[PDB]
Amino acid sequence: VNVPKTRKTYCKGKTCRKHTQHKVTQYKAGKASLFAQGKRRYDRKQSGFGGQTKPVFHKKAKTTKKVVLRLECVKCKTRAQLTLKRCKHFELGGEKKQKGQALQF
Amino acid sequence: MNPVDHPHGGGNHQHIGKASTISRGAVSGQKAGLIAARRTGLLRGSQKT
Amino acid sequence: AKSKNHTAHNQTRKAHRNGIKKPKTYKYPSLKGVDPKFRRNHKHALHGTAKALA
RNA sequence: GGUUAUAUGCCGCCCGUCUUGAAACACGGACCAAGGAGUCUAACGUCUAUGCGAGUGUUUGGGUGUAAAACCCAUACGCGU
RNA sequence: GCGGUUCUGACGUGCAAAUCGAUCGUCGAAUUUGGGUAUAGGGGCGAAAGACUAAUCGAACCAUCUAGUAGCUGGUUCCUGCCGAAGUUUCCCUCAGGAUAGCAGAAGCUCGUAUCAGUUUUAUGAGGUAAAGCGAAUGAUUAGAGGUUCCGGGGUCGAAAU
RNA sequence: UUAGUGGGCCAUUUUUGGUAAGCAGAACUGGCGAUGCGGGAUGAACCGAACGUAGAGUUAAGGUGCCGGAAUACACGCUCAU
RNA sequence: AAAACAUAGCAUUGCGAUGGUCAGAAAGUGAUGUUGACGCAAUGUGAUUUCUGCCCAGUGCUCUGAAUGUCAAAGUGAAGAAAUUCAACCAAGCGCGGGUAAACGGCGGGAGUAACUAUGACUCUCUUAAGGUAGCCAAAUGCCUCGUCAUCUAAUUAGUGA
RNA sequence: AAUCAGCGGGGAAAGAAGACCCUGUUGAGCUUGACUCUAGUUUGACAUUGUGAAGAGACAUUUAUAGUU
RNA sequence: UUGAAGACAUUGUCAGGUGGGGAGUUUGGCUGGGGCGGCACAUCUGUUAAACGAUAACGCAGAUGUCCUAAGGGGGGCUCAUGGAGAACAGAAAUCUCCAGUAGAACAAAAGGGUAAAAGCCCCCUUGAUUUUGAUUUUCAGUGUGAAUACAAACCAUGAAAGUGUGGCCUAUCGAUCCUUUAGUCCCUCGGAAUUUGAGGCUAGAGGUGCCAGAAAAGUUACCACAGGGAUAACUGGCUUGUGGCAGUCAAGCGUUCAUAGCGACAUUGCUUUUUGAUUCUUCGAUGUCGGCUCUUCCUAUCAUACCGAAGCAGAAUUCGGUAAGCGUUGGAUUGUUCACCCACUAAUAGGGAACGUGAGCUGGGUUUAGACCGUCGUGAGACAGGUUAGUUUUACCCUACUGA
Ligand SMILES: C[C@@H]1C[C@@H]([C@H](O)CC2CC(=O)NC(=O)C2)C(=O)[C@@H](C)C1
Ligand SMILES: [K+]
Ligand SMILES: [K+]
Ligand SMILES: [K+]
Ligand SMILES: [K+]
Ligand SMILES: [K+]
Ligand SMILES: [K+]
Ligand SMILES: [K+]
Ligand SMILES: [K+]
Ligand SMILES: [K+]
Ligand SMILES: [K+]
Ligand SMILES: [K+]
Ligand SMILES: [K+]
Ligand SMILES: [K+]
Ligand SMILES: [K+]
Ligand SMILES: [K+]
Ligand SMILES: [K+]
Ligand SMILES: [K+]
Ligand SMILES: [K+]
Ligand SMILES: [K+]
Ligand SMILES: [K+]
Ligand SMILES: [K+]
Ligand SMILES: [K+]
Ligand SMILES: [K+]
Ligand SMILES: [K+]
Ligand SMILES: [K+]
Ligand SMILES: [K+]
Ligand SMILES: [K+]
Ligand SMILES: [K+]
Ligand SMILES: [K+]
Ligand SMILES: [K+]
Ligand SMILES: [K+]
Ligand SMILES: [K+]
Ligand SMILES: [K+]
Ligand SMILES: [K+]
Ligand SMILES: [Mg+2]
Ligand SMILES: [Mg+2]
Ligand SMILES: [Mg+2]
Ligand SMILES: [Mg+2]
Ligand SMILES: [Mg+2]
Ligand SMILES: [Mg+2]
Ligand SMILES: [Mg+2]
Ligand SMILES: [Mg+2]
Ligand SMILES: [Mg+2]
Ligand SMILES: [Mg+2]
Ligand SMILES: [Mg+2]
Ligand SMILES: [Mg+2]
Ligand SMILES: [Mg+2]
Ligand SMILES: [Mg+2]
Ligand SMILES: [Mg+2]
Ligand SMILES: [Mg+2]
Ligand SMILES: [Mg+2]
Ligand SMILES: [Mg+2]
Ligand SMILES: [Mg+2]
Ligand SMILES: [Mg+2]
Ligand SMILES: [Mg+2]
Ligand SMILES: [Mg+2]
Ligand SMILES: [Mg+2]
Ligand SMILES: [Mg+2]
Ligand SMILES: [Mg+2]
Ligand SMILES: [Mg+2]
Ligand SMILES: [Mg+2]
Ligand SMILES: [Mg+2]
Ligand SMILES: [Mg+2]
Ligand SMILES: [Mg+2]
Ligand SMILES: [Mg+2]
Ligand SMILES: [Mg+2]
Ligand SMILES: [Mg+2]
Ligand SMILES: [Mg+2]
Ligand SMILES: [Mg+2]
Ligand SMILES: [Mg+2]
Ligand SMILES: [Mg+2]
Ligand SMILES: [Mg+2]
Ligand SMILES: [Mg+2]
Ligand SMILES: [Mg+2]
Ligand SMILES: [Mg+2]
Ligand SMILES: [Mg+2]
Ligand SMILES: [Mg+2]
Ligand SMILES: [Mg+2]
Ligand SMILES: [Mg+2]
Ligand SMILES: [Mg+2]
Ligand SMILES: [Mg+2]
Ligand SMILES: [Mg+2]
Ligand SMILES: [Mg+2]
Ligand SMILES: [Mg+2]
Ligand SMILES: [Mg+2]
Ligand SMILES: [Mg+2]
Ligand SMILES: [Mg+2]
Ligand SMILES: [Mg+2]
Ligand SMILES: [Mg+2]
Ligand SMILES: [Mg+2]
Ligand SMILES: [Mg+2]
Ligand SMILES: [Mg+2]
Ligand SMILES: [Mg+2]
Ligand SMILES: [Mg+2]
Ligand SMILES: [Mg+2]
Ligand SMILES: [Mg+2]
Ligand SMILES: [Mg+2]
Ligand SMILES: [Mg+2]
Ligand SMILES: [Mg+2]
Ligand SMILES: [Mg+2]
Ligand SMILES: [Mg+2]
Ligand SMILES: [Mg+2]
Ligand SMILES: [Mg+2]
Ligand SMILES: [Mg+2]
Ligand SMILES: [Mg+2]
Ligand SMILES: [Mg+2]
Ligand SMILES: [Mg+2]
Ligand SMILES: [Mg+2]
Ligand SMILES: [Mg+2]
Ligand SMILES: [Zn+2]
Repeated sequence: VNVPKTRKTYCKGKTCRKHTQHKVTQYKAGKASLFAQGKRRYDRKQSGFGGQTKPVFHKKAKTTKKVVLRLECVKCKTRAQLTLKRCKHFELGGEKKQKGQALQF
Repeated sequence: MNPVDHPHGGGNHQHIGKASTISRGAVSGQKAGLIAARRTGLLRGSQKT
Repeated sequence: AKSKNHTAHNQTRKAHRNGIKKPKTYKYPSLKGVDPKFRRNHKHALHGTAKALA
């Protein structure tokens, strides 16, 4: 799937509340902090004897992730997120489809 | 012997079943066979330096 | 071992013991799912009729 | 007329159990006595009775006593408002 | 003396929780054996059978934790009266089990001939099963008949010929 | 508000798999399970009919040679099987 | 009670004591050891005779082998008010590379080709390391199978030889 | 009626809550390239821990800088 | 005291590696037993399905874990499959033209439905595939998830406009709690008081659980254990009779000639329970599990013997058939065998049943516990309806039956 690098869509920002132009990127998770309370608790639980104290997932099934778009408004800089359906190939501002061309050998 | 008694024990034929060469870093109960062997098999030649 | 999978045998007999009750009707049903634009006005209309029979 | 034993006519498989289905060629039971299995507690739901009622609950404790009883009680605290 | 092959003998509620008879292996050593002594339970000891470790061994015995847990088996003690089921729904490492809804009892409460009803009638909808159809669409299928190839092919003239 | 239950099974009709099955699986109803009683010799489910204790009458389904309560009844035919 | 175990014989492995193998909760602690390679420890095979093929890709074991892959804690540097963050450095091990089958083990398939046909010494091929050598065989190892031939018998799923 | 010696057809005779098989969210003996650990062992760091040298390398193609490993 | 050794080593603490030697644990489910296989486990289309809805089976034929900035949204113009007749090279098939053409095309992907100045084809403009939360339909407990429907309040797109548009013409295309992470408010909290970092909250997403309402998980046991199961396999028995076995009917042919002496194709009706399946009703607090030996009795579908009919019956030998189960039906080699096979005798060497008769009647060769060897398989423990060798066969004195007393 191919989606354009810009998109005019609604902006929730209090100085907009109207359709504005947005830059479109893909969302990437973010580095897990060592001081997030869950990480600190896990570290305490894992210390000492007793081995692995929490489940470890093994039974992977999916071969895709949902794509999320980060839309940044070009006026106010407010951001929004949009989830696409599952897909195997994703590109952002790819070359558009030409109709009615000879498929080369 | 039976498995309870020796690493080599057991089996529906008598056989070792894993390499008989054992690491120098193996622990008591594992060091049976040829410990830390540089080579094995019939020595074709003279052993003198 | 294998067992029975499904049947509705005996289910209508069970249903008819405490009968199949028709759902019971009121003057004044809920205005629930009625168009909000209509409802919003209708409040204002009913307000005025009170302030008039007074 | 009752009771009881017997006779006669007709009828009447061995109980208990699990089970769709037991008289079963399913299981327990030779016999008899005595023992032998839904209890108490903490905290709760519905319902009912009783007291008092925007309150209610004396019993931690104190007072008293014919002494583990009965009788009396301040401040809190609990639940409710 | 030590052993324990065969009879698959006796016996098999025994003489005996391993015996008896005959037959048999070995009989100067890797021999047999008394006493002393060492090795102790995930331990010992093993010319190795998971053998032996006090009639206990693929982990002894004793006490305790311990009335260990059991979706599994068995049992569960007086009388009469009235009402009276389910084996189905959904979810569950669910399929010999639960939760859930249903069916059932009890307690009633608000009223008092309604609102009702495993029923008919009248009116008015919906339905694509039974039947039917295939000289109607799709698909299958028997037979001739007529017609046509600016072309399919066998027969034979035919320069070649729509 | 709370119990039990959450193995079902059979018959008629509709019905799938299967050569078929007292086989496996569905549909609607009635049953058995939970239920005795009269009948079908016998039998969970068929037919009749559902049950307080008694008396009398009448019947259901099934019967009336004898066993066995009830016509070796009446009537028209058919049938003789080493 | 045996064809199993042991056995002599054979072969391999480790170790020169600051040691190998093994013990202990620990120890100014132990076994081997009153020992010292013709020894102690760990394995395999199983008298003599005769022989003991090929494969180091895998798993293992092993190496004064390359290094700049991976790479802990402490330490170091930078940023920051600091908690901290980031980086560089970075032991052994892993990875990379060599050795080793009396280490665990492995030892396939197709096509063509000789002057009767047949067969294929010979040749070409595919294949994950290599492609079963010497021998031996319907063997206590062969499904098909009571294999085929011979012998043994009147007759043999038996026996023996092939 | 009451019975004696025999006998092994039957009592699906007796002996043991089937060892086979399945089920149980019941085990245990054993194995491994299962999950999770662990004695031991090995490697580094700090401590035990004091006192001296000398070279050879690294840090802001050769070759000079000052400090620090 | 004397040698060695020396700030190394040793010892202590922490860190990385190694570590079935050892410890603990796990090693789904459904299922015509279980296992192997499959997925009927989350789903979608058509049919089964009995014309409302619901509806099973490891029923039938198929599909899903995607794909798309257009293949989404709006508007415009146009018309498809196919066939016919024409046009240099050009032919069955190239491109152009006319006529016919109810969809026989296309619409991402299964199948069904839907669609013609369109929902198809081409072109133009776009981001309604957006924001805020509620209601509703399906599945249903009337929970969740998914999917979908109609509005509201905004902001937009398109179009002259009415309108249409909250992703894909409709019916599938997917995911809790905890944790992490992002967006939003730049808001609440850090509880002696402040500021700034950090952490924690509130609202909306993503990271995934396919066993799809969502454990973190490998084997073996013939050394085996326990709770149970006839809810479930391995005998008999029962239902069934495909398969096996036996018998009919028809008569095209065969039989020198001649359908039927004897046979008999294509068809087709049955019987039997001496085959083997199918099933799972009985038995898992146990009905002793192959074969032989012994012994009795029964069936007849008759091998022999008696008496007969028929013949392609001259005789002799034989063949087909009837009444017949009265009477017999064997000795051996090999194999545990059942079965088979051969030698031989014979009047004849028929077939079967009785819990696949018969183990408190035997035996124990086979099978089928524990020992052991081999081969193949397996890294291994171990497996083998493969071969091989060794492996405790218990009790009657009761009742009946029977034999005698
Ligand atoms: C696989 C990863 C983790 C997983 C999840 O946090 C696992 C948890 C779930 C839970 O409630 N308790 C636990 O202890 C484990 C999740 O959400 C995924 C998207 C991302
Ligand atoms: K072994
Ligand atoms: K089941
Ligand atoms: K079922
Ligand atoms: K009397
Ligand atoms: K029972
Ligand atoms: K029994
Ligand atoms: K141990
Ligand atoms: K003892
Ligand atoms: K123990
Ligand atoms: K259960
Ligand atoms: K019609
Ligand atoms: K038609
Ligand atoms: K209930
Ligand atoms: K329930
Ligand atoms: K009844
Ligand atoms: K009856
Ligand atoms: K009646
Ligand atoms: K009689
Ligand atoms: K060896
Ligand atoms: K190799
Ligand atoms: K190697
Ligand atoms: K054990
Ligand atoms: K030191
Ligand atoms: K360690
Ligand atoms: K280990
Ligand atoms: K099966
Ligand atoms: K829903
Ligand atoms: K599940
Ligand atoms: K296990
Ligand atoms: K048949
Ligand atoms: K059975
Ligand atoms: K049984
Ligand atoms: K004879
Ligand atoms: K023996
Ligand atoms: Mg800590
Ligand atoms: Mg730790
Ligand atoms: Mg072991
Ligand atoms: Mg063995
Ligand atoms: Mg090993
Ligand atoms: Mg059920
Ligand atoms: Mg099902
Ligand atoms: Mg009298
Ligand atoms: Mg009677
Ligand atoms: Mg039963
Ligand atoms: Mg009973
Ligand atoms: Mg019976
Ligand atoms: Mg029982
Ligand atoms: Mg008894
Ligand atoms: Mg008793
Ligand atoms: Mg008593
Ligand atoms: Mg003796
Ligand atoms: Mg004996
Ligand atoms: Mg005796
Ligand atoms: Mg053994
Ligand atoms: Mg108890
Ligand atoms: Mg107990
Ligand atoms: Mg009643
Ligand atoms: Mg679950
Ligand atoms: Mg039960
Ligand atoms: Mg139709
Ligand atoms: Mg239909
Ligand atoms: Mg029809
Ligand atoms: Mg309950
Ligand atoms: Mg259930
Ligand atoms: Mg149940
Ligand atoms: Mg059944
Ligand atoms: Mg019942
Ligand atoms: Mg009758
Ligand atoms: Mg009479
Ligand atoms: Mg012996
Ligand atoms: Mg030996
Ligand atoms: Mg030798
Ligand atoms: Mg570090
Ligand atoms: Mg290194
Ligand atoms: Mg092997
Ligand atoms: Mg050869
Ligand atoms: Mg051979
Ligand atoms: Mg052989
Ligand atoms: Mg031979
Ligand atoms: Mg012989
Ligand atoms: Mg032979
Ligand atoms: Mg008897
Ligand atoms: Mg006797
Ligand atoms: Mg049992
Ligand atoms: Mg077993
Ligand atoms: Mg379960
Ligand atoms: Mg265990
Ligand atoms: Mg283990
Ligand atoms: Mg299962
Ligand atoms: Mg479901
Ligand atoms: Mg319908
Ligand atoms: Mg479209
Ligand atoms: Mg709902
Ligand atoms: Mg869905
Ligand atoms: Mg504070
Ligand atoms: Mg689920
Ligand atoms: Mg059964
Ligand atoms: Mg019994
Ligand atoms: Mg018995
Ligand atoms: Mg018996
Ligand atoms: Mg006859
Ligand atoms: Mg039979
Ligand atoms: Mg028998
Ligand atoms: Mg016996
Ligand atoms: Mg027998
Ligand atoms: Mg017997
Ligand atoms: Mg035997
Ligand atoms: Mg054995
Ligand atoms: Mg006597
Ligand atoms: Zn903005």
